[PDB]
Amino acid sequence: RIDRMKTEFIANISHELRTPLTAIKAYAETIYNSLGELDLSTLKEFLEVIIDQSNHLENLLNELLDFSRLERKSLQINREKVDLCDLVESAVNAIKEFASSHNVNVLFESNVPCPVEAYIDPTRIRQVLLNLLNNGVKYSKKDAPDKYVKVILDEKDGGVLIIVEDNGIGIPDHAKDRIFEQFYRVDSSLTYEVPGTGLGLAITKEIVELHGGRIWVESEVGKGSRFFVWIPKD
Amino acid sequence: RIDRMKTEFIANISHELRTPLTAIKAYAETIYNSLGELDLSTLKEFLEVIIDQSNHLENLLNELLDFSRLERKSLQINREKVDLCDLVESAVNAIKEFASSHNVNVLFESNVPCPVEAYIDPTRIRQVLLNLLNNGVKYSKKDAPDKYVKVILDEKDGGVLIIVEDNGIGIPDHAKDRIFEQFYRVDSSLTYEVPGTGLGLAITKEIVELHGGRIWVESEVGKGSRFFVWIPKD
Amino acid sequence: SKKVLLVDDSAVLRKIVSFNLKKEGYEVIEAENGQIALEKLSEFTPDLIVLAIMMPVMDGFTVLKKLQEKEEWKRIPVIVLTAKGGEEDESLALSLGARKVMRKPFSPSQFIEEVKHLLN
Amino acid sequence: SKKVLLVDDSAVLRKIVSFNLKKEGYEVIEAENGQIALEKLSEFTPDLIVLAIMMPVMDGFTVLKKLQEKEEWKRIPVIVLTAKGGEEDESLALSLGARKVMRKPFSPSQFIEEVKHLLN
Ligand SMILES: Nc1ncnc2c1ncn2[C@@H]1O[C@H](COP(=O)(O)OP(=O)(O)O)[C@@H](O)[C@H]1O
Ligand SMILES: Nc1ncnc2c1ncn2[C@@H]1O[C@H](COP(=O)(O)OP(=O)(O)O)[C@@H](O)[C@H]1O
Repeated sequence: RIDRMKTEFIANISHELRTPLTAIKAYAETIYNSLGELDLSTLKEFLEVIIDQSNHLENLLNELLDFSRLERKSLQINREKVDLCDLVESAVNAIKEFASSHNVNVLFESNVPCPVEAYIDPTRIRQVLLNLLNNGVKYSKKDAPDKYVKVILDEKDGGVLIIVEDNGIGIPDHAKDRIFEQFYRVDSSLTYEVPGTGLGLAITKEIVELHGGRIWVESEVGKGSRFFVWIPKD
Repeated sequence: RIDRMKTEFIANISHELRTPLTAIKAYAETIYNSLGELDLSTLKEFLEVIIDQSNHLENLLNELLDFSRLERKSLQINREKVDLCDLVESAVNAIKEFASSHNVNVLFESNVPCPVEAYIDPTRIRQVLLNLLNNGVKYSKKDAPDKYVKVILDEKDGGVLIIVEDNGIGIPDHAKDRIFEQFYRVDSSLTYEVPGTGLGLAITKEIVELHGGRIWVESEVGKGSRFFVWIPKD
Repeated sequence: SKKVLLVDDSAVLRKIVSFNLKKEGYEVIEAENGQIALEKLSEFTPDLIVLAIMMPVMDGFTVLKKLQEKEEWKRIPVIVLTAKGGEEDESLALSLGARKVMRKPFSPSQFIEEVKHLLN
Repeated sequence: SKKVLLVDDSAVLRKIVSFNLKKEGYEVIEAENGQIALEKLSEFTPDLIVLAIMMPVMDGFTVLKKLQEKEEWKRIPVIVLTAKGGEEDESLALSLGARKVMRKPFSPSQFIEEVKHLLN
């Protein structure tokens, strides 16, 4: 959108990608220079780091790409009849290691009985969930014994209402109306070290719209945030 | 600059970094799944590929960074008495492998005896030279037996004149005023597969201008291009 | 026994895909671009073609098209292995006659399963 | 022999730098953030501190500042190892009392050369 933001966005891609790349290069050089000083357990572990860090770097490039394909109207949806209960459970599982690395518990509740059959693109809604769940982890409290991110299913106003709730840092009022924009991070002393580009919620907003749905937020600074996603059923 | 360019830029970062990442990941997985079917010389070779492709990915991220540090005016040149003849040779050496991978010969003449003492920042003029040399390789002819990039050193107008000349694809006239703009890439059937962001020449210009110098281009489509860099001797 | 024509502009990528194919006992012929690929079809008939998209001289979409325009070449299965992962790129490649499109970065072991599937 | 205090918020980075330090004979104490690091100095005195910048709870610039504001702590050499490689970042860290700033991504062998130099 803006231009002052664009130059900040360019410096943030550099910094977010540099972290896995540091691991990749240090691990590879170490294996190469230390072949006689690694046991088999450690060699395999170090190779798995390279692979896992590559997979994280890859996810970040798919974000940049997905963001261009939404800006080019060249992105489209294939709806199906998915069990939403099972889809959330899948997403919750995919984020478990990242959540553990930040001491964040990931919960899933359904207010309604399961299955919750609704007509959606499974790939793209999983990506909506992952972005929200990831943000719950990244923006969790810095030092607290009871950090959580909770996904809540309900059926409402015809469609399905998905809430992603956290007890994280929260979001100031002036920021609430800007967090879904492109290249927009709520700069503050509580976000300084957290990596990102500002595309995750812009992307999530576009995908929710393409389903005919909407997304909004409620937050309290110091307490936490709730992201509401409403998509029609059929 | 413009926004349509930004949607293109974003997709181009994704594509330029995905190539080395693909090699990193494939080579790492292959080592991990083939430790019984790998001899030592092959193991070491595959590890070196991971390391070299990491180094290339790192170079690309240093470009996004330098671009943001120039675009936020934070970048600060730091000058010394440098022998340009040495600096050029060092640059020629650094590109030899990449040049060879595309069958491009890299030469050096310069019209003056060496040494050629100049008052410049050696790191940043190396980056200028490497970007021009890189471009001479990237935009070389698709299928020719005598491809080259040549650095010509002279002293002119009470300053140093560096020419980087190639017998590459050349540049159409409409594009010649646009190529130094951030994000600008010539879109043609001869540039389709060539990876890049459109930042390199934007960066090169700002560095040249922080030295109180200028950069311009002469080209003919189908024949080649000459980039002229004039920096004051003081 | 089975012969694979591997078509990609990156020597680094040809090398790692060749390693994994030879680890299964397949023979591998390499081509650096689409034109060189079509040139080698004079010399033999592969059981499989592994094809990139973004190559100088002749890109992969053009190779796929040219493969349909000749009885002898028409029936050779093609796996497209490409960094252009978009849904429209994929649909174009499948409409041009590709049997499978896989994205880069790729898992070598999933790649190999699919090479086997298509060979059997 | 010599004891190193390694301060970075990435478990993955700590592990590889610790592996390389232990390969030289050094003992390694780890801290996930700047505050935890200052807390560990109550229990020992390192011969060297390896310090990142972007950490939660207490960043590396604050750690460097606080290290200068106590007599016992101010002479411990610190090598800053950081993805913030700007020249101003560097000059701030050196003004804050860091002996050396090394950028990420880094070479493990060059890093170890520098550790060795600072220790001798
Ligand atoms: N759960 C959350 N708690 C607090 N802040 C959040 C949360 N989710 C998003 N944000 C804020 O919204 C901004 C935009 O989020 P997003 O678009 O995913 O970008 P990024 O995570 O890359 O910054 C973030 O920088 C952050 O300031
Ligand atoms: N030596 C050259 N020959 C032909 N075209 C060139 C040459 N150098 C630069 N160009 C053209 O100018 C554009 C901008 O160059 P640059 O800023 O270095 O970005 P990039 O190489 O990432 O596209 C290139 O996309 C290309 O079209």
